[PDB]
Amino acid sequence: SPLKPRNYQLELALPAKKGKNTIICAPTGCGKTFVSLLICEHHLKKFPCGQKGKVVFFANQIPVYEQQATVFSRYFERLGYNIASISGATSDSVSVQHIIEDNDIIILTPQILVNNLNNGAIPSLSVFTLMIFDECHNTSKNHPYNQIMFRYLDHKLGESRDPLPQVVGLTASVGVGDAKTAEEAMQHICKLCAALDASVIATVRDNVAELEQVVYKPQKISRKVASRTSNTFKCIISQLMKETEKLAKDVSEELGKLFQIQNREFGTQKYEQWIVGVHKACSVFQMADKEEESRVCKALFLYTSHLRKYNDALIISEDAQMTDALNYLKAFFHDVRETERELTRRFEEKLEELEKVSRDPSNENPKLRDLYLVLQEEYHLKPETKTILFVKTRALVDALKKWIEENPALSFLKPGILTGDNNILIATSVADEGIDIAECNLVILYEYVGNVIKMIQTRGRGRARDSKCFLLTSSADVIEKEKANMIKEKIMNESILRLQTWDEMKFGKTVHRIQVNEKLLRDS
Ligand SMILES: Nc1ncnc2c1ncn2[C@@H]1O[C@H](COP(=O)(O)OP(=O)(O)NP(=O)(O)O)[C@@H](O)[C@H]1O
Repeated sequence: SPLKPRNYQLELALPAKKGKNTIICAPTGCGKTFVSLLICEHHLKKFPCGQKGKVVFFANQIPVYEQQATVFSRYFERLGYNIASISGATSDSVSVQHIIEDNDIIILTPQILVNNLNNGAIPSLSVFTLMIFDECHNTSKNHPYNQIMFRYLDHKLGESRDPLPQVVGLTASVGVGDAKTAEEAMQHICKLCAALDASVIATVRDNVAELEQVVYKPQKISRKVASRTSNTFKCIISQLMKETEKLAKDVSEELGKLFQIQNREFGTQKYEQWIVGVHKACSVFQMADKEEESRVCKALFLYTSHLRKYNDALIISEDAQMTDALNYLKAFFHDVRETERELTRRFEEKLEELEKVSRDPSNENPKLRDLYLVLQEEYHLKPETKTILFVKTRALVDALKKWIEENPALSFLKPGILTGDNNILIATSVADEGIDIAECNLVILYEYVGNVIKMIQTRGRGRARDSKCFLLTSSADVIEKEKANMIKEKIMNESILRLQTWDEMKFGKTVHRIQVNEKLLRDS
């Protein structure tokens, strides 16, 4: 049995079901493909005896193409519709023309259709009754989408009496181009609507709460936070890491080459990725001498295991306390218990100095001080605040929890680790788990870099009472990007709301004037 549509899905689909050329603008994750399934089904059922609709669906990316092809065939083939998909994988050895003739829904990469319009294989877009453009914000410049639309519009603004298909675009963002004001952003959006001959921009307006149970992005308030003026722990550990890398790179010339790779600085997620890469290269490594293959790989796995621990401790020192970074290392080296004994005593030779720098009060992490300031402010204003604190890595979770537990100035916090009484839960990225922030009053992104964090809100408390989100970062770059993106999104949303308020004749005339201008340019 078939999925029940969400209400906001019906809401988005409705204008297209009424036959209007529509741009559906809805967030990543809310299931626009399913909305397009609803539109296509309704569309095809419109036709009376004898008549048959014919839908073309354009995919912009190969992986997405394959997925859509599968979704559409799975859903419609069962109902006895002819469904086909074709891309460059097969286009040069089949008759696109006959595939279009034989099918009710065709999933295509667009260049294929462009090629077959240009050689007359498909003499006219009139053969389609509905065209769906995924990622439709791409209908610009000289993209294949725009090239298809040029023909559609030449036909529309010309003297032919042959009908044109309905056009529906899907996108997560109509975008704003280089607009800085609502005036310019509205112009940009009207030009995209002109490009796709759209008369409606459909967004979720009536069923927002239901949407937000599926995908939700809160407003972020960014705050610049201090960071270390020096890191002696990091200098020492970095030296251990260089020694270790020398040892590792020399195991095998062939695998040695992997250490040539640059843009993998100590104490970063890039370094961790590089390590994953090394383990990967090892997994498929082969020599004729199998015992030696085994020796090389065992060696590399040992060395890299250590490097990974070091890299993690560096990150811990970066965002949290040196002592907890050091404990992380001590725990590892104890737990592992001979290259191993050597590496172990190489670490042990630094222990006294490491302990020294870690115990030095002047090595308190100033970033933690700013985190403290934020926490103290918010709990001072609202003592019953519940908080979710996101950090960069799994090891940082334990380090932050320890910091809170040992800090008498944070006596108001009872920390716990997010599972998937406590007033603050600590977590790192773990997709594709959606976090429900309808619980908490405060979300803190603490120097958070990595995979985006998928959030939902299972209920609303009013916008004033919905959870706050702070982005704490030491990067001026990140703060500037956040600010710019916030402006873009504001002007885009206000522009859309305005356009949605417009009289249909006003909108139609505005769009038509744009289309006339663009065609006049192209024709010359
Ligand atoms: N009404 C629904 N009931 C149950 N599952 C749904 C419904 N709508 C969508 N889904 C599922 O949610 C998943 C969405 O995956 P996704 O890659 O995001 O799809 P998409 O529609 O192509 N792109 P997007 O709009 O960004 O979500 C799919 O597995 C859908 O089947």
